[PDB]
Amino acid sequence: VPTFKLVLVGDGGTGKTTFVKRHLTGEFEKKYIATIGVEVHPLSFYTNFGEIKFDVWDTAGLEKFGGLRDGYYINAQCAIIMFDVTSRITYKNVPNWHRDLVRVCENIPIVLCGNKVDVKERKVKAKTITFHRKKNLQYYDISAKSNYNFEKPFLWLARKLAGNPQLEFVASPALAPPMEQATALPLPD
Amino acid sequence: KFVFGAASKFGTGFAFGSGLSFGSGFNILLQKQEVKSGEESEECIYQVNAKLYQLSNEGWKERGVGIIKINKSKDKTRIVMRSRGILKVILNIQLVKGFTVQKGFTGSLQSEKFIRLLAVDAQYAIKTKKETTDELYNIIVKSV
Amino acid sequence: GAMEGILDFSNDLDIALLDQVVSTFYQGSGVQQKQAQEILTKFQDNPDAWQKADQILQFSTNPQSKFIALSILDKLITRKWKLLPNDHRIGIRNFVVGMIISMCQDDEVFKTQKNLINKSDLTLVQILKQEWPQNWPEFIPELIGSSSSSVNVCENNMIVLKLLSEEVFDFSAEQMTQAKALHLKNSMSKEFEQIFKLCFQVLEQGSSSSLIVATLESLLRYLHWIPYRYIYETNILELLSTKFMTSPDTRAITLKCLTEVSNLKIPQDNDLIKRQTVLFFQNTLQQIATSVMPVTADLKATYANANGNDQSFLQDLAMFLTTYLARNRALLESDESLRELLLNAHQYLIQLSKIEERELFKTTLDYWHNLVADLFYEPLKKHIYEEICSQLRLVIIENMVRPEEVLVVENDEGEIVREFVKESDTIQLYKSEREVLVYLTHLNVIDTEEIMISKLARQIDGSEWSWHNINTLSWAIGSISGTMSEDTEKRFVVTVIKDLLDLTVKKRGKDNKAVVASDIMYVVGQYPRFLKAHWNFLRTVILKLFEFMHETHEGVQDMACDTFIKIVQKCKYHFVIQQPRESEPFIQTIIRDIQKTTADLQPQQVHTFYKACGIIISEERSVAERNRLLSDLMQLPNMAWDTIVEQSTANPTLLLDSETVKIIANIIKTNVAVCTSMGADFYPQLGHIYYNMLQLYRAVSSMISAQVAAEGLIATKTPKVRGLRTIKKEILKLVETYISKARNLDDVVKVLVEPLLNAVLEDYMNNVPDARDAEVLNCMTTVVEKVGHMIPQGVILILQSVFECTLDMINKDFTEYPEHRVEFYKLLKVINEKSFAAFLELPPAAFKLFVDAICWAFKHNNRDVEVNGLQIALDLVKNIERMGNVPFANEFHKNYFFIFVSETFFVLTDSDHKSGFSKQALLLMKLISLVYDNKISVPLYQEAEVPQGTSNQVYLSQYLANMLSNAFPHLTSEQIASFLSALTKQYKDLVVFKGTLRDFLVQIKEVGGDPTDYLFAEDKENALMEQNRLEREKAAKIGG
Ligand SMILES: Nc1nc2c(ncn2[C@@H]2O[C@H](COP(=O)(O)OP(=O)(O)OP(=O)(O)O)[C@@H](O)[C@H]2O)c(=O)[nH]1
Ligand SMILES: [Mg+2]
Repeated sequence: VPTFKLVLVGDGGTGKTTFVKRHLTGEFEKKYIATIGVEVHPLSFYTNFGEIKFDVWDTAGLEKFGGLRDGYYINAQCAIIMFDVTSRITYKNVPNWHRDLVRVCENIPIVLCGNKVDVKERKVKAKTITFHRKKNLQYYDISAKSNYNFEKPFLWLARKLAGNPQLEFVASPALAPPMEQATALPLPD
Repeated sequence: KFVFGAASKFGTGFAFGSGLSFGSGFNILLQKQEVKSGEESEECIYQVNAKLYQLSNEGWKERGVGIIKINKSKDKTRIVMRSRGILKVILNIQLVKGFTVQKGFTGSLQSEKFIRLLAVDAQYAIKTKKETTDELYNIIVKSV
Repeated sequence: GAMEGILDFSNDLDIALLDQVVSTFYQGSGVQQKQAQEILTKFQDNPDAWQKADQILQFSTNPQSKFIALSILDKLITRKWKLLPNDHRIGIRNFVVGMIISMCQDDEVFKTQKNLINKSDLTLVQILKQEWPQNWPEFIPELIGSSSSSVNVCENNMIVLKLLSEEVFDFSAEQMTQAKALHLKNSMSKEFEQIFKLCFQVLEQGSSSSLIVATLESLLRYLHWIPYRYIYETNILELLSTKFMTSPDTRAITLKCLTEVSNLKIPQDNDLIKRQTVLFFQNTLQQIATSVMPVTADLKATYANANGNDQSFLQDLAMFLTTYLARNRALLESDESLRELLLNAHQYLIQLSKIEERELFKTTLDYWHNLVADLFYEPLKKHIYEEICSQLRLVIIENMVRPEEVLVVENDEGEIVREFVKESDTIQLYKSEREVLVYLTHLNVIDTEEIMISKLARQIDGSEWSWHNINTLSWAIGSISGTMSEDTEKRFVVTVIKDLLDLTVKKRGKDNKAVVASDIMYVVGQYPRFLKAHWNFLRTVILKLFEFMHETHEGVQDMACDTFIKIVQKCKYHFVIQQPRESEPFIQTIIRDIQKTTADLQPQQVHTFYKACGIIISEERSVAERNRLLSDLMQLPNMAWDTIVEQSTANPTLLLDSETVKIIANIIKTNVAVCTSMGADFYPQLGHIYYNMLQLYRAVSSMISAQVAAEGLIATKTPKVRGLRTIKKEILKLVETYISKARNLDDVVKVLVEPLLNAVLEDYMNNVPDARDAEVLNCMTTVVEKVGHMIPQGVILILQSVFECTLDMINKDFTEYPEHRVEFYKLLKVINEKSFAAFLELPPAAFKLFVDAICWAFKHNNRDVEVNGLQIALDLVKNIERMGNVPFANEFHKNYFFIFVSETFFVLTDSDHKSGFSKQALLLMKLISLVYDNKISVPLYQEAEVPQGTSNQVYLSQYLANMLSNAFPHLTSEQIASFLSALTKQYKDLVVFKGTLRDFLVQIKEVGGDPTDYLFAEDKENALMEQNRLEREKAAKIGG
C-alpha cells in the first residue's frame, strides 16, 4: 500500500489547516490558529484501485512562521496551492508559492484551490483566476465551510498518481464494531 | 501582545570553505484496479441522508454528512454511516442489548429533526425532515 | 532528548547527528518527526549556522541536510551579505560554484540529486543578485565557457541562466528595489548576445534530449523580455515550428515557447514580420497534423484516456491556438491560400471544445466569445466562419451548465434533489455560455431555432432522452430569450412549451417530474415578453406555479416561488389591471387564495410568496387602492399578530414558549419580505404594527432581564433567551429594511425615530455584555446613513449610548465579540461621515477614546475591521482639514498628527498588515500633504523641542528620521534621509509614492541598501528626456 506525500501551501488565513481538519475529523475550525512551520497528518480513503494514503504536510503561510520553507517540499509527490477568493493579495501570491514549489518538485500534479467561495462578498472573481492554465494546474473553487468541491482536489490528485482517470472513491470497509447537560448546548452550525 | 491605550513601541528610543575541496571554484572543471468489500454481508433495512455530531466533553462538533444505514446481518444489527463523496466510515455501531437512544435535541430549533446516542470510542447526535427522524428512531428502537 | 545536540554551538557540529535529525524529520513520523522539525527550524535560524554550512555541504552524506544548509546560506546572502568581509564573499561564491560543478561531473549525482543541484543553482543566483556584474564581471563568459566541459554542466548552465532570468524579470517586482531591478535587467540585457549564442548553438547541434529541453525551458523565460530580433531575425522560429514540434520529447515546451512568441512586441507595419508570424503558425499546425493527430481526431476521447502528457499537451494546444488566433487571425483572413490554415486551426479548437474538462473548456470559450462578438460587430467576415459557427452552436448547446435559477439537481444515488449549495463557478460559466450563444444566435437565428427544435424532437421521440439532455437544451432555450423578433419568439415558445408539457405526461415518477418541472419553470421565467402579450397563458403559468408549490419535491417548491418573483418582477402591470374577461385584478385573486396556495410551503417560501405579492402591489399607483391591497395581503400575519400581542401582553410568559417565538419571528419576517419589495410604500403596514412592536421589544427585553437575574451570565446560552433575542433582532431588521428604503424622511424623524431610540438604546447600554445584540449597532448605522443630518442630537445620543460600552467589549483582544466589533466600526465610520459634529461634542477624554479605537482598528488582522479603521482615519483627517485654522483643528494636530503618522508607518512596515498597503499609503500621503502643502496653521512641536522658527517640514523629517532610526537601526542615516527626501517629493503621485514605500520595505530587510535607490523616479524622468531629445535629433537628421 503506497503512501504519497502531499504538500499544502499558500498564504496564511486561506484555510489550509481548516481544510485538512475538515477531512480528518469532520469538524469546521472557526478560529484562526496560525500553523508554525509544518504539521504532518496521514490521510486516506479507498478507491477502486484500493486504499490511497497521503501524508499531508500542512505548511505555514505566514512568513515569520515559515520554518524550513521550501525545505518542506523535498520529495513531495503532489501538492495543493490554496488562496482565499475573499482576499486579492492571496491570489496575487499564488505564483510565488508555485514558483518555490516547482523549483523543488519538477513534475508533480498540483491543484490550485480558491477557498471560502461560500462568502457573499467575493473579491477574486472567476475571470481573474487564470494562473493555472499556462502551468497545467487543476483549479477548483472550494469551501471548507460548506464542503463545496472539498473532495475534488483529492480525487483529481489520486487519478494522476494512479495514472488512471477511471479512479473513483469507493466505500471504506465497515468491519465489526468492538446526557441531559448536552441537549441545551448550542450547535456549531 | 497589543495593548489598547498604548502608543506603539514602534520607534520609541531609550574563512568559508577554505580548507575544502570545492573550494576550488571553476578550477574543479503501483496501484492496480482492485475490489474493496463494503464488509457487508448484511441487508440494508433503512437508510436516510444525515448529519452527525459528536461530543466528547465543550462541546458538540460536526463529524460528517452522509447516508446512515441500519444493517441486518442475515442472522445481529449495526448502524453504518459514511461521509458523502470521500465515503469514509464515520459511524459503526453494533446494536447490543440495553441500548439508549433518545428522541429530540433542545438547544436547536430544528430539534424535532434530531436524535441522540451513546457509543464506544462518548455521544453522537444524528439529524435528518421530522417524518424521517421518527422512522430512524422506531427502526433503531425495534432492535435488541 | 539527543536530537537537540545540534543546537549546542559551543561544540563542533556533529554532522552525523545532523544527518540523523534530518532523516528523522523527512523519513520519520508522529512526535519524533515533529520535534526534529522544531530543532531543525531553530538550527537553520541560528544567526551563526552559516559558519557551519561549508562542512555540511562538503561532508554530509544526507542530500536533505545539504538542502537545509543552502537555505541557511540563502538567508545570509539575501539579508546580511554586505556585512561579510571579502574573504567570506569570495569563499562562499567559489565554494558554491565548485560544488555545483562536482555534482554535475558525477553522473549518478546529476541523475539522482536534481532537487539539490537546482537548490544550489538558485543559491548561486542569489549570490549573482548581490555580486553580479560589478564584482563578478567575468561570470557570464566563464559560465558560458564551462559549457564545453561536458553535456551535464552545459545542461546545468541552462538552469542557472533560466533561474537568473526568473529572478531578474519575472519575480523582481517588490522583491528588490526598483533601481536594483532596472540595473540587473540592464546587466542581463547587455550580456544576452552571448547567452543567445550558446542557447542557439545547442538548439542546432545538440543530441541530448535532456539538454535540448533545459535550453528550451530557458528560452521560454527569455521570451518574456528579449528584443524581437532574436526571434524574428534568426532561424529559431523555423527550428521551433518544425524540428522541435517533430520530436516527442521537445514538443510541450516548444508549444509553450511558440505561445509566448505569439505575444512578443511585433512591428505592426513590417510586412516581412507579418509573413513570419503566418509561417511559424503554418509550420506548427502542419507538424501537429503530420506527427501528432489529424483535425478529425476525437480529442474528447483522447483526453479522457489521459495517456502520458496528452492532457497537458492538449491544454497547451488550446492555449497556443487561442493566443495566436486572438492576436493574429486577421493575418489569415483575406489571403485565400491562408483560408484553410485559418479554418483547420479553428477546427482544432472545435475538437478541443468537446473535451470534458471545465477549465480547458473555459479557455476555449473565452476565445469563442472573442471570435463571435467580433463577427457580430463585423458581419461581413461572417461567411468565412459559417461552418465553424454552426458546429459551435452544437458544442455550446450540448454543454450548458446549470443556471443559478434552477434548484433541482442530481445527487449521488441517482436522485433528483434540491441544490445543497449555490455554485459560483457554475453560475459564472452559464453566464459566459449564454453570451456566446446570444451572439451565435444573432449570427444565424434560423439555424439556432432549427437546431433547438430538432433536438427537442429527439427528446420527445426518446432517441436522445435523458435528464442531462433535456436540461442542457432547456437551459440553452431559456438563455437566448431576446434574440428573436417577437413574432418568431411566439411560435418558438409555443412549440417549446407544448413539447415540455408533452414530456410532462409521458415521463412519470418524482424524479422525472421534478426534472421537467424545473425546465418549464426556467423557460417561462426567461420569456416575460411573451407572457406579457398572452394573458391567458401568463395566468395559466402562474396557476401551474401554484400547483408546483404543492409538489412534495422541495426543490420544485423553492423554484416555483422564485419563478413567481422572477415573472412578476417583469409582468406586474398584468396583475394589477383588470384583464378582459376577468372580474378583478388577479392580485386580488392571489391575495384571497393565499392560505390555500401556500399551505404546503415552508416559512422561508411563504415569505418569498408575500414578497412577490408586494412587488405586484407597488405597481398600483393609486395610494388608497395600494394601501387597501397591502392591508388585504397582510390580513393573515396581522390576524396572527393581533392575537399574539393580546395574549402575550396578558401573559408575558408566553414569550418563553418556543412556539410563541416561532410565530412571532415569522410574522415579523413576512413583514420584512413585503417591506423588501415595497420599500417606501410599506409605511402604512409598518405604522399599523409599530406601536405594539416596540412594546413587544420592551417586554421581550425585560423577559431577558428576568432570566438574567434568576440565572446569571449563563442565562444568555439557554434556548429561552436565544428565542427572546431573536424577536429583538427580527424587529430591528424590519426597522432597518424600512428606514433604508424610506422616501418620506420627515415621517422617519418625527414619527419613527424617537420611540425607536427609546426602546433600544438604554436596553443595550445597560445590558450585560453578553446580551447586547450587534443588530442594534447595525440598525443605528442605517438610522445615521439615512436621516442623521436631520437629527444632530439623536446621533449624539446614539454615540453616547453605544460607544464606550461597546468599546469595552472589543479592546481586550482581537477576537471577542467579532460581530459587535465589525458593526461598531461601521457605525463609527458613518457617524464620522454624516455627522462629524458628534465627535466634536465628545469631552476630550472620549475623543481620545475615539482615536485609540481607530489605531486599534488598524492593528487587527481581520480585514473587515482593518479596512474601516484606515478609512475612518482618512475621513477624520479630511474632516479636520475641512475645519481650517480653528482651535479644535489645531489642538487635534498638536495632539494626534504624529500618532497617526507613526501608527500608519508601524502597520505599513511590520510584516503583518500587507493587505492594507494601498490605504496606508493614501493615509501617509494625506498626512504628509497636510505639512508640505502648509495646511497645518500651528507648530507641530512644543517650544522645548526645536530651534525657534523651525518649520513643520523640517520637524516632520527629523521626527520621521529618528522614529525610523529607532525602528530599523541597521539602516544608515543616508538611506533614511534619501527615503524621506523621496517621500516628501512624491506625496502628490500615488503610484510613484507606493513604489518608494515598496523600495523601503525591501531595504529594511537587508543590510546595506543603496541610498540612491530612492532617486529611481527622478532618474527615470531624466532618462526619458534624454530619450526624447535623441528621438528629436534622429528625426531632424532623417529630413535635413
Ligand atoms: N467562510 C469561510 N471561512 C473559512 C473557510 N475555511 C477556512 N476559513 C476560516 O479561515 C481562518 C483561517 O484558517 P486556517 O485554516 O487556520 O488558515 P491557514 O491557511 O492554516 O493559515 P496558516 O496556518 O497561517 O498558513 C479560520 O478562521 C477559518 O475558519 C471557508 O471555506 N469559508
Ligand atoms: Mg495552518
